[PDB]
Amino acid sequence: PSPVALITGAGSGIGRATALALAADGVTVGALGRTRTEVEEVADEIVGAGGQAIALEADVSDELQMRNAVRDLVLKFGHLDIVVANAGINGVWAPIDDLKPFEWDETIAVNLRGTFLTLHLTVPYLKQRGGGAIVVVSSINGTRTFTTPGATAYTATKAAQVAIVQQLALELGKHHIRVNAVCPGAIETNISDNTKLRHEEETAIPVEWPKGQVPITDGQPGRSEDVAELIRFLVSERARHVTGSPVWIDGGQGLLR
Amino acid sequence: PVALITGAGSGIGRATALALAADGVTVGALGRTRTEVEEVADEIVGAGGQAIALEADVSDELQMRNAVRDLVLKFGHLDIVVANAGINGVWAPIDDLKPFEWDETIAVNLRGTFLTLHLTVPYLKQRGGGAIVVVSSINGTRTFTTPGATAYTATKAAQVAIVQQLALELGKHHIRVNAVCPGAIETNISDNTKLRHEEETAIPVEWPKGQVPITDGQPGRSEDVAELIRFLVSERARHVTGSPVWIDGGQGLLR
Amino acid sequence: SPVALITGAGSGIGRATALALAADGVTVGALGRTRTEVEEVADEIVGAGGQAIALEADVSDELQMRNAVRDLVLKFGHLDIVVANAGINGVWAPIDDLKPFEWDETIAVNLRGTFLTLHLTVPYLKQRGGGAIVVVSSINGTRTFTTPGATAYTATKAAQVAIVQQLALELGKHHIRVNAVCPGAIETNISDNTKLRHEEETAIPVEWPKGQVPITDGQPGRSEDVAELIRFLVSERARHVTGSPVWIDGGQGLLR
Amino acid sequence: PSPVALITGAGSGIGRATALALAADGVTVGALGRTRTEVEEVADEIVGAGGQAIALEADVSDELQMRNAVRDLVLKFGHLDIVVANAGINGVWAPIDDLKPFEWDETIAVNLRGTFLTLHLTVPYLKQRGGGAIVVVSSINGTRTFTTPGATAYTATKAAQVAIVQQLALELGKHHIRVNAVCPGAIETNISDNTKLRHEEETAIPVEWPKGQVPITDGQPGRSEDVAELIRFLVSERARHVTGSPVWIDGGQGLLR
Repeated sequence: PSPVALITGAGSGIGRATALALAADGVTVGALGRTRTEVEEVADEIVGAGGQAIALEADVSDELQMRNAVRDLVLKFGHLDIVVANAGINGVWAPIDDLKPFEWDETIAVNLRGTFLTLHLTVPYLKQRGGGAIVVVSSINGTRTFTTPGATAYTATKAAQVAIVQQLALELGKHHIRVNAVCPGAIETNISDNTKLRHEEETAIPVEWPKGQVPITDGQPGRSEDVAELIRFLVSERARHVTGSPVWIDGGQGLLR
Repeated sequence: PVALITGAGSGIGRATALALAADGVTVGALGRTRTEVEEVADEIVGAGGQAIALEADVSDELQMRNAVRDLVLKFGHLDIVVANAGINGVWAPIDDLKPFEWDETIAVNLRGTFLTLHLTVPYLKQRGGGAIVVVSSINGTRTFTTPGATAYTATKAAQVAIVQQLALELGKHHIRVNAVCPGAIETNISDNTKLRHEEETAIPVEWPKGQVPITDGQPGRSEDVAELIRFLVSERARHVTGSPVWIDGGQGLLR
Repeated sequence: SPVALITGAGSGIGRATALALAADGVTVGALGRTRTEVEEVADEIVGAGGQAIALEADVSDELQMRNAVRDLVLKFGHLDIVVANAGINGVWAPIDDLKPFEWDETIAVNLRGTFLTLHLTVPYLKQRGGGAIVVVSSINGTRTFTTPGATAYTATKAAQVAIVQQLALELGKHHIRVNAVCPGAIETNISDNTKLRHEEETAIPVEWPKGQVPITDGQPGRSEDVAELIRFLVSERARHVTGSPVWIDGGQGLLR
Repeated sequence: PSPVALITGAGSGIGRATALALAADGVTVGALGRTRTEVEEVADEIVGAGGQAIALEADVSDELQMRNAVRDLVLKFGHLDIVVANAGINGVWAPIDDLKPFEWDETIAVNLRGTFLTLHLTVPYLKQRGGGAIVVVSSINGTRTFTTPGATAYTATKAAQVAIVQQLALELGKHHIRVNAVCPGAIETNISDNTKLRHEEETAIPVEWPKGQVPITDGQPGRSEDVAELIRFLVSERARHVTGSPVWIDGGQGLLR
């Protein structure tokens, strides 16, 4: 009765490392991403080590592509058990009056609508399967951290996410669906690191950390496999009493920023 | 002293317009429906103070720009923003909530919050400071049981995040940004004519002594929330910024 | 016209709070560690129009608290308003190096103090048929965790908020509102404490080239500021507010 | 090598489950409790199932006993790597004005002073050893739930515990010590079973849950083995980047109460 997971934003970072992690537990993985070739490459690697995997190309904020990806995946394997809502962008960070409506919309569409679409379309199958496990990947931003220069839209979306998670934990417990949130700090790259960041000087409260600001690793970002490991635990039956909890994975950086 | 208050046709918005006008604050009552805000403006001019009624859908760039331009062109400046406009939208099980229903709750409560702040911050900067309050809820902040209320929960939780980013971003411009978080006001907690399948989503519970401890039973008054906003946009609160405040008579802890 | 007990009233937030509450036709019992100070505020309250009494007592001591609350009901007949506001910073040190008595002392004053202050005043407030309580906490333990070696303090400030919320629900039917106040730096810098050791061992080094109190370009908040909020929270202007924390930090806290 | 753990409250419930869960990954265990015999059978069970354990009798509010127990464990196995501060008592729940100062003192001494003592004594050994992992078992009370009838004193100490965990995550990051808080809901017994509960009708907001108040389990409280599992995850290397975090294990309940 081998378990099935949809993992979004699987083409890289945490999503990718998550996909490997779970494949290694013999979870068969639907790896959905915005770029065919990246998601093909991870599905390949998974099959290369004798796993099961479909690459699914889709834009997470698009209703039709998503329905088509979900239907596709259930058809190939028969059931759905595990969902990781990981797709997100940072989008534009800029002064509240410089951030344009259309660029606000875009961060809301991928990060926020994508979460709604992802769940709406998968919850039916989970309900039918008799239960499963959901994790949505949020952030320290909007939960513990409010300093990332002009990141309001992102922040808004990331706070929304943990709220969705707790609402649904309750809605879905009677259906034996566990819903958790995972909140990373900087993974792989600096917290501030966005090429669509504009006008840092206006938004940043200036600050120097002579000894880094990620205490457990001595200033260094956490790594994709770290988040992977956590999601792997939370989607397993080892976490069978855990629902509607966030879990911060920031090496202490949340408490700092 | 000039205030823009959105969702000002009724409820908290109407009550805040009145309370603030009573402190001598020129009010720009803004709302979905013209006659509602005309009436609130009229009562204010009628009772002594200065006002103007502004008809805009809060999710709409264009109306909002006009609405803001017009308020600034009639009174000179901006000092206070109460971002209050919003909707419950449809509450339904996550699988029954439609994409377009989801989009509409986000459009009004979230995008409308963005736009409201997006357009008023330059004026508050020019004036050299001011006070913002965004009206959230116990939903998304303490309370996660309101049935199928996901989209709404989302927006309310988002707002508090916005408030804290903006408190830090704007502190140096002397703009204070706070979040007010009422429990049930006027109407009770789960009264929404667009609720579907409440059966399937509420976790069944009974409250023999009620679940608003301080008013043992009934919801709070719009004028209550108005009082809080009044305090929070006043000089009495000069050092308060980036704080949420729960006005739920304890209901937030129960639910 | 109603009566309020203010602990820690000899100075700081306490004093400011006694003053502002007077300036509202509120009769104050100023309770402090050291009489010279509290009779000094009480004197200033009287003859400047208002009713007031000074009370000497240590919050962590059962008998004195029982004593002094008795003494304040006798003189004015009732209690309407308690403001629990007495604390020490106490010793801040590495958890490694902080000592049991030092730890113990910060629990006595801040935690046991607050339990006692409410233990012996709730009953009169119920009898009055309702009133208002506010407990003065801190960004420490609520939003802030970098104050070097302040664990003990942080423990008690965090417990205060928990207490507020528990009793807010327990005392709702008695029409007693219960709220928290959580100041950032007031009058003084946030790591300013003469009983702090091994700062460099404990503190994560950080430089704030432009301050870390946004609304003030980096100057600590003022006692009157906090007082004003307390004054709001005890008035009937806030009839519906109970079981809530309110942060008064000028944004620091989102920052520390 | 083989790491050494100190688990306090290892007599029964979560502590005993934890000791066994830890021992199963080959961790050496100092099982510590108030009553010698309870921790004798958890030690003796691990030993002769292959493990290494020793029983440590101590009152967690007493400096000298705690110091000696901690010291014994280091003398026996040479180092300390893991610490699960779990000892705690419900104490007396009563109206605020009914609750006697001495019985207030009792709850603080055991719950709070016992946490300080547990950490103060163990931390030097973790430093010395060059790293390690700590978890304090707090509760949904004081963090999410505030309705447990007149449980003020208890609630107060649990909320302090999670605040300490965060200070200490920051203070000990550079020393490579992770410190997280686990907050279970009801486990083994209902949320409200306390023989020293007193005037519960005067303190409860009356409430009825026709379908129960713990979603993921159709109203039943979680198992000790559940909490142990979380603790096991959090003290291992699968959690290298997690520190400073609460985690709720309440099957939804904390969101209800």
